[PDB]
Amino acid sequence: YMGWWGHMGSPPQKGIAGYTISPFAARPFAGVVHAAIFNTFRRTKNQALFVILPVSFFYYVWTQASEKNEWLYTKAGRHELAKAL
Amino acid sequence: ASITSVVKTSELILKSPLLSKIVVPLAKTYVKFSGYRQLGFKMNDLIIEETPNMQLALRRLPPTESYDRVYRLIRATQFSLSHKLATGNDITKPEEDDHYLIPYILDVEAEAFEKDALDNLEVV
Amino acid sequence: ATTFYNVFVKRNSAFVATILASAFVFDMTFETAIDNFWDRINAGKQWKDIRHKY
Amino acid sequence: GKSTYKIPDFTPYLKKDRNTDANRLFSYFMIGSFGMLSAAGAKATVQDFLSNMSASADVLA
Amino acid sequence: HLGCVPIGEAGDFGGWFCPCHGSHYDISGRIRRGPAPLNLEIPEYDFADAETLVI
Amino acid sequence: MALRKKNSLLNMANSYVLDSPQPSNLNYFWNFGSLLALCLVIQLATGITLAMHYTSHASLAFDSVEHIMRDVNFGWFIRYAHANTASFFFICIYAHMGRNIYYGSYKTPRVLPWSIGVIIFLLLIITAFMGYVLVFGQMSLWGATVICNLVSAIPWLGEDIVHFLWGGFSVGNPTLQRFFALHYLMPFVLAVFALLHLIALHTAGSSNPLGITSNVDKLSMHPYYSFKDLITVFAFLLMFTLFVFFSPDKLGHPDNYIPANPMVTPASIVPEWYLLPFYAILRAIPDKLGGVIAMVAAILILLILPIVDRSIIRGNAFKPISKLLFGFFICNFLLLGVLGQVHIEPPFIVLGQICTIFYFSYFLILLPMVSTIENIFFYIGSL
Amino acid sequence: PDPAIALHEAAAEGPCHDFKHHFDECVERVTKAQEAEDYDHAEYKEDCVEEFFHLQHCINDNTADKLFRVL
Amino acid sequence: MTAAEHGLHPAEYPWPQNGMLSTFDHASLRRGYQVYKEVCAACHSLDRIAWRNLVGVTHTTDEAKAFAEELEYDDEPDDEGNPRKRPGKLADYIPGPYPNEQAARAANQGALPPDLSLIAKARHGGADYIFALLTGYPDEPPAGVVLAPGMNYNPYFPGGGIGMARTLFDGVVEYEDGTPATTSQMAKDVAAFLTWAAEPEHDERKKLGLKAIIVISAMLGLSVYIKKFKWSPIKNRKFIYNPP
Ligand code: HEC
Ligand code: HEM
Ligand code: HEM
Ligand SMILES: CCCCCCCCCCCCO[C@@H]1O[C@H](CO)[C@@H](O[C@H]2O[C@H](CO)[C@@H](O)[C@H](O)[C@H]2O)[C@H](O)[C@H]1O
Ligand SMILES: CCCCCCCCCCCCO[C@@H]1O[C@H](CO)[C@@H](O[C@H]2O[C@H](CO)[C@@H](O)[C@H](O)[C@H]2O)[C@H](O)[C@H]1O
Ligand code: FES
Repeated sequence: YMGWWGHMGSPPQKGIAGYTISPFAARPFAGVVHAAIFNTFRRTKNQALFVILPVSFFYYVWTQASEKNEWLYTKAGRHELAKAL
Repeated sequence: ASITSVVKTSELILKSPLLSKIVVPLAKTYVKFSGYRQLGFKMNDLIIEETPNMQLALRRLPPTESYDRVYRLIRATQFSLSHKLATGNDITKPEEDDHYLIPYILDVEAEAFEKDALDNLEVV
Repeated sequence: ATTFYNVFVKRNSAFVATILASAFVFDMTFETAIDNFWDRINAGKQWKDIRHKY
Repeated sequence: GKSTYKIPDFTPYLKKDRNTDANRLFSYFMIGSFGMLSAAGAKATVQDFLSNMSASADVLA
Repeated sequence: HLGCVPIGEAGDFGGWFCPCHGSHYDISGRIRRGPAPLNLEIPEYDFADAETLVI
Repeated sequence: MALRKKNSLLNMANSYVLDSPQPSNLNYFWNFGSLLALCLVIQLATGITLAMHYTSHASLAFDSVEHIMRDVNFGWFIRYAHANTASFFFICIYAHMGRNIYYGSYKTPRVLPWSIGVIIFLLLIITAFMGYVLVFGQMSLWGATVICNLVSAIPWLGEDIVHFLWGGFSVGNPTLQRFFALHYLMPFVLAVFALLHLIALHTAGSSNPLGITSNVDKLSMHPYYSFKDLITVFAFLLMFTLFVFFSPDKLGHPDNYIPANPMVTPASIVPEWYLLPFYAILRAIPDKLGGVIAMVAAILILLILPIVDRSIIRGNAFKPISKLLFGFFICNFLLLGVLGQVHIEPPFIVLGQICTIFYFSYFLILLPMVSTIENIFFYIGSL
Repeated sequence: PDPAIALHEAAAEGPCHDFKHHFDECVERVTKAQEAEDYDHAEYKEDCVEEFFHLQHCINDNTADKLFRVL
Repeated sequence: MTAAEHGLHPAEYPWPQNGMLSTFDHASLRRGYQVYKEVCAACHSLDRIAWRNLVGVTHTTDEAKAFAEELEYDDEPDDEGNPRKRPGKLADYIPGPYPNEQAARAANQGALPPDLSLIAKARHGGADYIFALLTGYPDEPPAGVVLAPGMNYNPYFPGGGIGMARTLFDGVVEYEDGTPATTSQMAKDVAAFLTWAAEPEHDERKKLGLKAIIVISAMLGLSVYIKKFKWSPIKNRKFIYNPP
């Protein structure tokens, strides 16, 4: 499923003209400030839910579990601990 | 899963009035959130092609459809590496998201599956 | 800039010689610089600072 | 859009002084600095690391 | 409990007393009082003779 | 013809590091492969150097490690580098595996590199476990004891196998000397399998974040990915430097600075952090043999991803529901890690069981269902 | 004398007063309970370790930096 | 687990050596050695430290040779193969108070005082735990705690009952540099000294780390410029498509 240079396995290409300029002719950091602020904000905003929802859910579960565990091993939690074991 | 499977199940749903009433709106939002149109892809450009059946279907595409697919893949790759999205006419509009490849793969698979059946025939 | 390019950069043999000689200088001077800076931020704490009492 | 002799717009990226020696020299200064720190870092790494094989403090004692 | 060696004949069940966290073993060397969870482990031993055991 | 192409030896290197055609759109998550190669090189260099100063005999092992710390020139660095790079190796391998799962790298035609990859991961676990024993501190001994006793669960022969592994009736000198020999060996085996999975991959080439073919648009590995790999190499070396020079013991257990004592049992015996999720899965099943099977199954189940993923599309970039499920799967795997090092107490016992069910149901139920439904939504939604 | 003594006393009377009073009340209860007979044959014997920990943790928070400043 | 079973967690004290760029205070190390020698060394060994280790850290070559030369060490047998003693050398390890574990336990009501050479790394808390433990013996155990005989209440020790009694009291040591030897001061000095004993490379390690951080950061910045420079023809590429 992959060939090599000259016979890579692409369907025939026709009609595409590609253009580019030399690394010495270009400013490598052109538009960096716009990218760093606006591009990163867009990319991050669009993926935020997929991180926030699972992280926040599992952090909540952990927080509840660790707080209960802590309370069961106090004096106040003696009776509830006795039942739990 | 085979394209045949996907197409048949989809047709069962589209038949049922109740089912279509609840599934079609979900499917449309799914496609909007999927975001492949924002890289100028058509849905069928995403189908896995590294299989004998798919290689055969792609070889049967008309030359123009095949040249246009190559350009969409190259253009999408350039958006991906640049971390940009399509703008303007590069965005695939819902009316342009045509199933150009589905009929070819369904024919290839029809033969492949008939061959499997007939390889197991028992003279009665 | 032409002159500098022609002498130190154009021939890779010269470019590599310049890089290696610079690395030698960097290494020696950086060592001395960090040693002094380290001694100033940690003044009165190190053995060298209390050694004179003994 | 159609003519392939109309080069796409590269003005947002093109440097005006692109053919000058100063232009090349700057990029080679960055490459050279990187090669220089890599050489000094390699030397430090090799020297400190290989010194493990020289007589240890208990042996020198 | 944790693995100190109990001082024998001492205790409160007059068998063995671990001084570490104050766990009391019996004359069977069974745990009676203190943090220790189990009775003092028995090795695999056999009486080859009536006068010699092998462990 | 260029020499790099004509000469058969040069041509093999050329095919993998120079002319190798890559997709032009690999993102930074494609950099973990070269970071793993870097960890492997650091472990070989530091490990062989430690072997020149370490003594595998149980009477001298712990003290030989103290001699390395105290007397050998730069011994402290070599030891801390080796111990911290073991943790970095696992961070990179989990990242690399997470990349592979998110982007569908296990799908045809890459089932073979993925399957060999699962074995690489098993070899890394064994290598790291044996290396940890070599210190012969308290965690070394008690970790060896608890983990090696899981083999006693094998029916009929289990006890015999344990005594055979230990070379005696408990973890002691014979065990330590054999672990040293195998710990030295296993990284070489691991390097061979790492090479095998790359040769297997070379038939299809790298996948890419869009999940489509890159045969239309290839870039040479060098110079593009050589220079992109340097960025993450230097980022890695910055993290390495912060741990090795400023906090060398943050990832370790203080009990491993107490010499092994078969009498005193440590308060809590836990594996190194990177094994903690598998330990939580083992605890979840009450049966001894059940727990061992579940724990091994947790790794071997990765082999069925090629089958249970029913999607017609490779990878998750365009699959919102799959992306949500993957996020929950990953966070669950981290929670299992945390539960691996809590005490066996309420309510963490039941939570560990629920998280274990979620872990397995991802492979057996959720991924097959979600991937089926997304197929239908893509088809209907684009009609 | 030991600077810690003064700092600890000041922190107990000041920022850690609630915890000081909790510990005190606990001590009073436990001592009284020990005074009562058939205490030795009781199921649950209360201690004041918890309250002590809350107080000491508080004193340490308010003292650690001050103490090391005068050494 | 109960908090008592864990032990109270020690405060974070601002040690001189806390701080990416900070060494130990060597004057405190020297004072801490004097606390070790006059108080702790009665029950605790420091077996991983040789006399040469003190030199140029806490003591001069001559001071450390003098400490070594006051002791007797086992020599090689004489010509009839009879045992002999010799005076100590810089290469010798600091000798411990007891000949074996059994003797150590017999002198400490069954408890074995640990060797202190790695204790700062072998306990959660490090210097803070040592300082908290030494200064954290309350005059009276919290009401209701029953101590086993020969146990002392200390909240920082897990379980609360430690076999080591309080040992630091105002003026048990007379420091040679005129520093007032309060309980707190002695605990701070000896905790610093023990930290040094656990990790004697500390000062050098952090300075080499500073050099590494600087070089690696520069290399990272340059590698970003070089990557962007090399990639710009790919990033800047443009297409015109005329469908055939
Ligand atoms: C005369 C006896 C004695 C003196 C003096 C003594 N110790 Fe100890 N120490 C012990 C004993 C016994 C233990 C073991 C206590 C136990 O495990 O219950 C111990 C334990 C310790 C521990 C470990 C506690 C733990 O977490 O296991 C440290 C740290 C310690 N001592 C430091 C010191 C320092 C520092 C000094 C004096 C500056 C000191 N000791 C003086 C007898 C002593
Ligand atoms: C994948 C490669 C490797 C991994 C993941 C690995 C992992 C480990 C780990 C986790 C330890 C315990 C470290 C500690 O806490 O002190 C260790 C110790 C050790 N390893 Fe390795 N190792 C690897 C390769 C090697 C190799 C190739 C050697 C060659 C002999 C080696 C020799 C040692 C030695 C001698 C020790 C004990 C001394 C010490 O603890 O530092 N290792 N290894
Ligand atoms: C020593 C450990 C390993 C090393 C050095 C290593 C190295 C690499 C390298 C260099 C690549 C090509 C570049 C990249 O995609 O990052 C790669 C690709 C791959 N590796 Fe690994 N690998 C290791 C372990 C694993 C493991 C544990 C797995 C799977 C469980 C795995 C599965 C793969 C797969 C499927 C690919 C192809 C990914 C793709 O390009 O789409 N590898 N590996
Ligand atoms: C192909 C490569 C060629 C051969 C490689 C050379 C192998 C070993 C040579 C030098 C190793 C020992 O060389 C020695 O290194 C250590 C640092 O590592 C230096 O020591 C210097 O820094 C160290 C810590 O970084 C300090 O403890 C020391 O007080 C200071 O003098 C010595 O100044 C140098 O004399
Ligand atoms: C990664 C470190 C670098 C060392 C190289 C790794 C060692 C593994 C190499 C041995 C495995 C055999 O590797 C195999 O070699 C041949 C030529 O070399 C490659 O062949 C490829 O390149 C050559 C020209 O470059 C073409 O003739 C051929 O059409 C193409 O498929 C195979 O795609 C590769 O699978
Ligand atoms: S160690 Fe025996 S009672 Fe805790």
